[PDB]
Amino acid sequence: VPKYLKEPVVVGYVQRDSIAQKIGIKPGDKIIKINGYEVRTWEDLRDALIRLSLDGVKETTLFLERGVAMPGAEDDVVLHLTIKVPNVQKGEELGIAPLVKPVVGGVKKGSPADQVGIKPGDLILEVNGKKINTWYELVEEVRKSQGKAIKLKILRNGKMIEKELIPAKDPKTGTYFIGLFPKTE
Amino acid sequence: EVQLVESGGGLVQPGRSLKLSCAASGFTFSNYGMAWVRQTPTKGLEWIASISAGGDKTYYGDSVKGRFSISRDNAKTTHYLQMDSLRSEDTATYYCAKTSRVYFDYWGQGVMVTVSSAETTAPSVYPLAPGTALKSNSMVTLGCLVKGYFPEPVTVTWNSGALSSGVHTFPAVLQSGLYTLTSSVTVPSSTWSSQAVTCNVAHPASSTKVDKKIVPREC
Amino acid sequence: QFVLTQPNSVSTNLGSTVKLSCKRSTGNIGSNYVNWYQQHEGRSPTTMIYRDDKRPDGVPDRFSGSIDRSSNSALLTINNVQTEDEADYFCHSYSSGIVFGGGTKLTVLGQPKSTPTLTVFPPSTEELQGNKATLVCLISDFYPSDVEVAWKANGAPISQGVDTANPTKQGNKYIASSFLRLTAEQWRSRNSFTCQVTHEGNTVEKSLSPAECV
Repeated sequence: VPKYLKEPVVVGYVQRDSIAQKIGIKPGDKIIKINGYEVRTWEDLRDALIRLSLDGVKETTLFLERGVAMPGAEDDVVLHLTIKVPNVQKGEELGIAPLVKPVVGGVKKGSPADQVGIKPGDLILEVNGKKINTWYELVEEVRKSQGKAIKLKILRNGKMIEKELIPAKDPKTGTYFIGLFPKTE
Repeated sequence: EVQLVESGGGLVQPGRSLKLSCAASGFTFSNYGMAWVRQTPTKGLEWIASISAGGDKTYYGDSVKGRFSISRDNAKTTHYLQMDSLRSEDTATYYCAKTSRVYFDYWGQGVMVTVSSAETTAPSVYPLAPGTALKSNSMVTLGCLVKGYFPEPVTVTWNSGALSSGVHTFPAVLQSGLYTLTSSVTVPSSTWSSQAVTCNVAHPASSTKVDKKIVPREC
Repeated sequence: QFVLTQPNSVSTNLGSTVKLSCKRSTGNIGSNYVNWYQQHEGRSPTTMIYRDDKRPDGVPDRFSGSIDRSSNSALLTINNVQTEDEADYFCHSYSSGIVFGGGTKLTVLGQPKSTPTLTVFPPSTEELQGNKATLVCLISDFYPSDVEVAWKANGAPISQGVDTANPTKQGNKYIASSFLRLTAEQWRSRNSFTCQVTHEGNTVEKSLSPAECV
């Protein structure tokens, strides 16, 4: 059971022409229920969809939170989206995926990341004051700075912390690196 | 040391001809009869043609319905099988063999003949390097992906054959009439970081000869 | 003017004695010499026995040939069978024509169990430039040959685009390979892929991910 499957269902990718795409699900959406079944993890979503399919259910009701709620309005009823139940017999899927999140899996010894004490388990929320939701976004933001200082806003054990580091040149590649490995397992 | 070396095979459309040659050494060529025997996955080993030590007499197997003819040239220590009116059922590996009165004592390495109306497709060659990791090993496995070719075979060497230890050419898969294989080599990490490692891929049927240097994956 | 018939397949314990038979369909087995060729996977045949019972220089003396007139059969006997005796064996005779048996594949049971080594590779930059991605899984150094190979995407079974070679012998152990064909977008949209190999009641796996170091 890869750890990423045990996280909340925050959509990172929507496949063009999928059930999800045509019903208007978008990156960022958080799926919390289908028909019924409470959805707390990617595993719950997969299990519910397989059960509905094998049970002969053809359409069902999908509940998602989109974007940040106003203080006090977080518990407000969210109405159904009606989705076709993917045909598991034909290997059809909903069309959503998490993508790897910006969670540090490992730190290279002696790297800038190590020197400034970034740790496995850290979640990077912002890079040079820009919010990021995916590992891909981390990569592109870090790559943009091309040698300049990088400010990272990190979440560690419920506590937001600030880090600043200078990327290091690798003479082997002629490119900069900060020394962060993803968590993919 | 006896050596028998076939050549002249490859891809041919139904109805056309090939001419296989077998070049012999390490024995008195004129002292022994020569032969061709072919092999397929399903039909096994199947005698095709024989010629007497002097060239006087020729014999042909059942399925070669006087479509082929064997001959020899003792001066050149070589014999030939001319193959006309090839059909798809002629697709096989063809071996040359030397005789010793009552058996075939030595066999060549075999040459593949594909009879098909499908045209040759040249492979795409891509480098395979391990994904970047924190932990590294003392030996490393590199590879070359030889993707989407027809027909068999391809050959892969490494550093023009200077790197021969730890080489594995994995048998191809076949999907939608095209073959794919990978060749791998395990080399010391110290060899990889101190000199170039290159696979040399050859696909005779498409006259493809390609070199791919394997370079480390970066960040 | 006759056929030679051999059993397709024969299994024997390491160290034991095995007899491989070759039956002539018509005419007496005794009227023409029978020879025996060994062929290892991907190699040329070599002579094991000639003129019924002659063993060439270089062939171990554990190999012997005989003719059984009562069953109109030739027999290749291998005593104290070794791992390297795994091969196909073809008998051969002639009269007017030249005839081969259909070959027997000999399996040697009870060898040391050997768990597969997996090596996985992600798609190259070059291939992704054409918007394609082939994942490669090499499976080596296993015995016995019997394995099942499966892929997973995001820890879930994936069968679409999977091409897996049957195991083949190199040296004294087997290799196989498996490919997962994806589009660039299929590759990038996943957190990981896993090549899984089941062997002798255990599974061994290795994963690849499009997410790289920064």
